[PDB]
Amino acid sequence: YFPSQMLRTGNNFTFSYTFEDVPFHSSYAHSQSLDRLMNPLIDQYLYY
Amino acid sequence: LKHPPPQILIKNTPVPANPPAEFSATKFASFITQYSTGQVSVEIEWELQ
Repeated sequence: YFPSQMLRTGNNFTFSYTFEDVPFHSSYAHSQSLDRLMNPLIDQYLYY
Repeated sequence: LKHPPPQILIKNTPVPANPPAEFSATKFASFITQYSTGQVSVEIEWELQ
């Protein structure tokens, strides 16, 4: 119930599609971690 | 005068003496001791009656 193209030996079918805008896939690993993201040499101005 | 000659303010900018070789956040209090000198000119036009 869908219009479809019919082919015999001499025929061929072609079609092109365009991808939608999508974020690049992150093909890398982080060289730091969330917890270790500060300056190892300096104090903070915050207290706990 | 409602609007007199303004106050002219002058100051020698501080010059930190040699700082520690390791970062310290405490207030800086070591400075090269210095003074300045120069001439100052003031011209005034007065109106006579």
